[PDB]
Amino acid sequence: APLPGLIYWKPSTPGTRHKISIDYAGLGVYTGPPHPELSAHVAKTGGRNNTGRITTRHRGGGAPKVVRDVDFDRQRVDGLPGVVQRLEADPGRSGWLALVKYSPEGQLPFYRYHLAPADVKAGDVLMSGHGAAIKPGNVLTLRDVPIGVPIHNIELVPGRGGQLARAASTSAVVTSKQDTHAVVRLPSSETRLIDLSCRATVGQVSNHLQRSINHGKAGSRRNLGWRPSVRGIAMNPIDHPHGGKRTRRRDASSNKFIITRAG
RNA sequence: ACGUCUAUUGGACCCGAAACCGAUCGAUCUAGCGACGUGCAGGUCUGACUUUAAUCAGGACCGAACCCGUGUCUGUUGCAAGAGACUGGGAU
Ligand SMILES: [Mg+2]
Ligand SMILES: [Mg+2]
Ligand SMILES: [Mg+2]
Ligand SMILES: [Mg+2]
Repeated sequence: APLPGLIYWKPSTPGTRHKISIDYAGLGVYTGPPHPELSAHVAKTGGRNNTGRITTRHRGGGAPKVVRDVDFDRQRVDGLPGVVQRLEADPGRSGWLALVKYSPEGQLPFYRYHLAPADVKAGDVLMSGHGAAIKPGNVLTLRDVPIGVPIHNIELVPGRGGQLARAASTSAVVTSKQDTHAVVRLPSSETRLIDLSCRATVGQVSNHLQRSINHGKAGSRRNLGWRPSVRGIAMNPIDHPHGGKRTRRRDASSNKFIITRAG
């Protein structure tokens, strides 16, 4: 079944034989480097902490890391009409961002990066507040969003920004409205109670094609900063003992907010 | 008490381990990572863009610079405490 926005690489040689890549014609305005003041150039880490030893394994190498200042709260852009100039594709996240230009009355116009919902066309105007619309890309309080409409970029403690349901093609659903709790189904089929003063970016995150993508060769996934793994049974007993246990911290403070676990 | 001979504690007739415990120095060899910079002759095939036009992709192919070391032979206090010759593998 050919999806429209995927480049189906022809089997010319092994490696590009079973390779599927996302077309940048579906996202027509990705073209352009990251904005020169919304982005910096930070050194890559390689998986090593401040000591210098490896903490996370199988990481390192690849393209120069560029970091983008994505605004996950939209607190200081409340009540401001922001017209989306273009959509951008960052390699650091599964879902892609959306460049938004805000023109306030007393200040010169500026640009901000926010996560892109499914209904951004590089022409839409986004609005955030108590009185905002129900069209996708609006940030509303959990009280102002309906029951059963998909939402994303959810906060846990108000004023912190959006931390929940923000990967590619993911969304959360509000199913109940307890006065201070508001039971919400997180994308792992887990119900969590999120305070009503928290905010939800209404809509659904883009990059649904993320599941259908296929790096056909080791190099294309190695060039993303992923060094090769090694199986446990391929070693001597000193390195690994080769050749069903729940690991969440029990007696935590967040047991009170969850009704069912990740199903 | 002195002298001699044994005995015990001491390293205790002498020489000889593999060791164990601490805390110095070493990534100028080598393994990984990170920052900056540089290099890849000549051709061949396939796909795409634009064409009055001095553009891109493929862990593509043959092949020098370059990287590695498959087989055989030489060498074995050797030219070399791991080299040489000819075949080889990769070379956007
Ligand atoms: Mg005596
Ligand atoms: Mg040192
Ligand atoms: Mg050769
Ligand atoms: Mg050959």
